[PDB]
Amino acid sequence: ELSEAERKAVQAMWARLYANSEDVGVAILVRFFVNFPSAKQYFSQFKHMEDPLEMERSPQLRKQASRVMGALNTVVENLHDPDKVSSVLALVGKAHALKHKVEPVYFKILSGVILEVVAEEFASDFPPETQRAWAKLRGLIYSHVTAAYKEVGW
Amino acid sequence: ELSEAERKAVQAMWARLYANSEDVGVAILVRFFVNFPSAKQYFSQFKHMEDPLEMERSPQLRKQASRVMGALNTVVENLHDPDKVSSVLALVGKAHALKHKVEPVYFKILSGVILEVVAEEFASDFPPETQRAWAKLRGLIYSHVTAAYKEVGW
Ligand code: HEM
Ligand code: HEM
Ligand SMILES: [C-]#N
Ligand SMILES: [C-]#N
Repeated sequence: ELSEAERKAVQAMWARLYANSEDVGVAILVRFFVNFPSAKQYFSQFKHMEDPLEMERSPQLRKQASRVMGALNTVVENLHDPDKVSSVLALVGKAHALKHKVEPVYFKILSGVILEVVAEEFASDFPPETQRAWAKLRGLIYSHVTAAYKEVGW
Repeated sequence: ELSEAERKAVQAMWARLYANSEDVGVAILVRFFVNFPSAKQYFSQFKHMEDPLEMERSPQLRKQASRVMGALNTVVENLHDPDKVSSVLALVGKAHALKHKVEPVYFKILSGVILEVVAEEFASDFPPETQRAWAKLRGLIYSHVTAAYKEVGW
């Protein structure tokens, strides 16, 4: 869990990010699929795409970006309610294990990608205090998602 | 395995990286450790470094960077001799499996990082025919390292 200052520093960041949630989610997923093509495999929509400029344009990927961003949104907006953050990531985890059958490690890879993009987008307003704050939310998603994978028996 | 055209493409690309192997290896390791803090954990000598400027400047992180580029150069310089590269990568696999006790997925994460660092530094000499070529070398490396981990029973 986080403080009130770390929570506020993360939400202020996410405030800007989510202003153009579509164009940010897309930069994230395109980099995820370019730098880790093994991640595409899980996606019947994208598994046959190699051109990154083709991914930027594709409507289904934009539909997928929104979907991730929006779920992340519910987490960031509820960091004050640890019963809410728990319950949301429980659901994301379980569904990714049971329906999507995704190897839990990719959540770690995706996280790092989210850091790289955020670090480029917001270089001039990403001080040490905010980096650590963001590292704390990363660890939070990861250990809640992995407990769901454990709970379901992976 | 790569064709004669794909081999030369990788080599012409690698000749540019390796012209300043220290600087490039350092750039790679630093991003690796920042976006994947859990990779740091493995290194007794770096697990407590947090400031990226502090890393660039440390002689020991420089030395480790020259060790990676050093080994990679031997793979790349020998891409005509597949028994040769098969041997080097298996040696690298078994060492990291048995002596360093590094989990094998970290090799995929590092390559991903190598691709993003190369894209940033050498955009001008990284056209789609080379992107495509480099991606095959990556798949070679990984499956020869996966095989090394399996041969040893991980
Ligand atoms: C921050 C972490 C993540 C969040 C919040 C997230 C969110 C979502 C949401 C909300 C959906 C749609 C609802 C559903 O069917 O479950 C979805 C679908 C999906 N997710 Fe994720 N996701 C995350 C990470 C990942 C990762 C790392 C992968 C593996 C590459 C992945 C693979 C998939 C797949 C294959 C689908 C189905 C897409 C389809 O309908 O074809 N997710 N995700
Ligand atoms: C194919 C890419 C890689 C190459 C060419 C490479 C090369 C090397 C070399 C030459 C050494 C020193 C000699 C030795 O003991 O083998 C070394 C040490 C080491 N490597 Fe790697 N490595 C690679 C990937 C990785 C990855 C992905 C990790 C994950 C964290 C890793 C972790 C380590 C550790 C913990 C050591 C020992 C550190 C020490 O000297 O105290 N390596 N590597
Ligand atoms: C991922 N969606
Ligand atoms: C790895 N050094």
